[PDB]
Amino acid sequence: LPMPMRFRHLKKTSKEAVGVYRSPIHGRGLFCKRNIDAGEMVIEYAGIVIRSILTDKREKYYDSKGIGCYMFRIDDSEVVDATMHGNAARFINHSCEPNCYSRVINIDGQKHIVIFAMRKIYRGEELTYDYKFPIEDKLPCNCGAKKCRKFLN
Amino acid sequence: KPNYALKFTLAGHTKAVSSVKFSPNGEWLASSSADKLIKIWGAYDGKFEKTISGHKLGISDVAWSSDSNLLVSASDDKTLKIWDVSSGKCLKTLKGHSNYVFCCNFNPQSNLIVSGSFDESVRIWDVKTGKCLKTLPAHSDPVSAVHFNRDGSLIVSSSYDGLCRIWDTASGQCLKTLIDDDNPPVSFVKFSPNGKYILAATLDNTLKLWDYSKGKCLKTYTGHKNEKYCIFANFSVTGGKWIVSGSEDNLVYIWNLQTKEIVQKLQGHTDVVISTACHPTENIIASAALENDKTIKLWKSDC
Amino acid sequence: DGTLDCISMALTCTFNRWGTLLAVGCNDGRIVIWDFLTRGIAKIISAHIHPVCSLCWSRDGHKLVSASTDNIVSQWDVLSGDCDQRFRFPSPILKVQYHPRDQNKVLVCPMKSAPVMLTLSDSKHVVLPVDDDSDLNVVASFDRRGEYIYTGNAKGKILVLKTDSQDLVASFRVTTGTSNTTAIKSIEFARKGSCFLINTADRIIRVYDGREILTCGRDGEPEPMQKLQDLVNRTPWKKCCFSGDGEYIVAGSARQHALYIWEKSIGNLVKILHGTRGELLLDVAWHPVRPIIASISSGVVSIWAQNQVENWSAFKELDENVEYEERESEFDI
Repeated sequence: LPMPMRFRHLKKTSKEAVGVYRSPIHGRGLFCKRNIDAGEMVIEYAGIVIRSILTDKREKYYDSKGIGCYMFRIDDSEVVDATMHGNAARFINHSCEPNCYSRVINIDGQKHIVIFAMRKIYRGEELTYDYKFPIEDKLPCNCGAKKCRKFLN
Repeated sequence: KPNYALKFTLAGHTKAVSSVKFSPNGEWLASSSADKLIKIWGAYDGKFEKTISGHKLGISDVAWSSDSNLLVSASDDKTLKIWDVSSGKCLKTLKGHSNYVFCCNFNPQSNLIVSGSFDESVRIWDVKTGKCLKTLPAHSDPVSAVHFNRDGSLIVSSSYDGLCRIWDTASGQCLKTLIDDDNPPVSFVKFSPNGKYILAATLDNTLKLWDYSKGKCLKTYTGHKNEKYCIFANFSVTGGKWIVSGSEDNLVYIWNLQTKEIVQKLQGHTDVVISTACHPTENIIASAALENDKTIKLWKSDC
Repeated sequence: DGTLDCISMALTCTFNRWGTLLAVGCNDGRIVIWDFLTRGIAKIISAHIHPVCSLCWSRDGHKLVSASTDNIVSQWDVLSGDCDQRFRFPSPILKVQYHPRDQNKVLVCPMKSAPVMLTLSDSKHVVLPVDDDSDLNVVASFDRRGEYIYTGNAKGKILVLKTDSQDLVASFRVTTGTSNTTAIKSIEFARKGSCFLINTADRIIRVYDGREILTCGRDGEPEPMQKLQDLVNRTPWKKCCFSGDGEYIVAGSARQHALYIWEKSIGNLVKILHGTRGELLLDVAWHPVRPIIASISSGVVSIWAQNQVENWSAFKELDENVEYEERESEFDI
């Protein structure tokens, strides 16, 4: 099916496909409300599409406001910043064993970061993907996976 | 400007008073405390009417019925209790809050109850069956104050997490969330008499009147001291339009409603003036202080 | 979308004036007045031994007219539940209807006889005229203000009388398209405005504006505001009703126990609600001031509400990505 048609279908079904609940991973997180097949569109990380050069000026801005940064790198040139304006995708925890995966798609010239399902996800499951955060010097992970790196970084 | 003078001093609660409320007819004064006791007193002579017990732990809030016939008591025993004010009978005991219940209020038609607890969830309750009809994960911190609008269509909620959230009654819909560029712990909240504004106290010696239709703070009130305890605030309307509140400096502050300027400072309390109540009909203000005072003082002015 | 276990044998329901209470008849012949807010029964009235098939609230809401299957009509005070008045007729009553602007008056559509308008103050009755004198099945209804009476026969003939004089103020026969008549199943009006609807045996709902019938005069050709049907299944309609505002119309497919929802101006189908495939749809009503719809099927009532985007979606919520508009001094100090 066409990536535009699939994206329209995803934006139509997103509000009733997933939910946010109290999470045993941490705080609140994204849970599955209807069995999601593999590779299908789970959710867009929708937000403010900005250029990369403006990230820091925003980040420091949030650093001046004590508001956490909700930014995902679209590519070397664009970023979806969801700190001030976003969607439910801001509540997707991470797991070392993800049933989901992030991919950038091009619809009518604009890039969309869509989390798709790495596998057939069933109702009730908490949605998690690989943030692929670079190794820092340390955030402990509680994803519960047996392969868990003990640290995102 | 008001000239409130002390007329009657009331006391008897063995522990720290948590709330004092004037009956809507202005006939009685209900005083709750952490001593598991409620005290009805005469609202014009300071005559101790009676004591109503039955709650198992400290009482954090009590609220009158509109017909001056019922009183809801929210106690630290995780329970509410609806009482007939005339007989003192525990008509109902509301169970279901998983932690300390701190505030409670009737609907404008007195047939429904809103309740906030330490469980950080607001429960919505029947009166005639005492049944919990709704329960909402309202805040990320224990709820401080809940209150109805003029008609019962909206429920305002405050909590220690600094959020003031307006919710739909028929659906539990979180209508609005008022933010003031920071996270000031909101210890009290209530609607305006016209239902157009909202008075919320934050634990930084600050009171804020917001417009509901605008969602923005209209007026601010300072000069008092309130940073830890749930200090109540009331609208003085029987005389001039004022804002009356307690303060951690043993004072009873009275600001002008419009000009936001202090119009009176009632002194005579020895402890933190923990609870306040404005008479519905007369220029009478009941100011109850904490355990180092354990006294309730009636103040009467001429305007 | 939400049912009630506390009532049984649901047969007919009716909203109060403000959509706060619901009086439902039961097979035992009891009135169960159930409340929406407390979500509980407010009253139980021993109306008849016979089930109740017609129920209407008073404008003040303090009176309810009920019709048993024993041809027994009775008025009851909602606070007390007493039988204020009681009457009986031949040709068992099909429907009752309080007059919207005079609760003393009430119209009654019987089975085989003409509808008659009675008063409660005086136990009198005015037999409304019949065009063809041989319909034997004429539904009738007050308009929104109770100023005119709309009577539709089994032969598609439609008479508009004035409520006081019973004089023929308008008339026209509806068509099956080609040249034939159709049994007028029911006449409904809007609580707001002047648009009204007709359910007919052709399974086609016809929406008109009463002013156009009044200006059409007697024996004219008034066209409908709208024509509404299930072009896919060609399903009959056991019961239909407007929305509270009058811009949405619902029909109950008792054939497949579904609910069709169209608009008024455009007339396009808003939506469809599917019930239990095993349930036989009987009664349909809309909340007068809410997007709430009550359904009675196999003695069980179901509730269908409609909520907004919030109750969890209220940062500033947006739907689609927003390109940031950079300024001239966007990088300036």
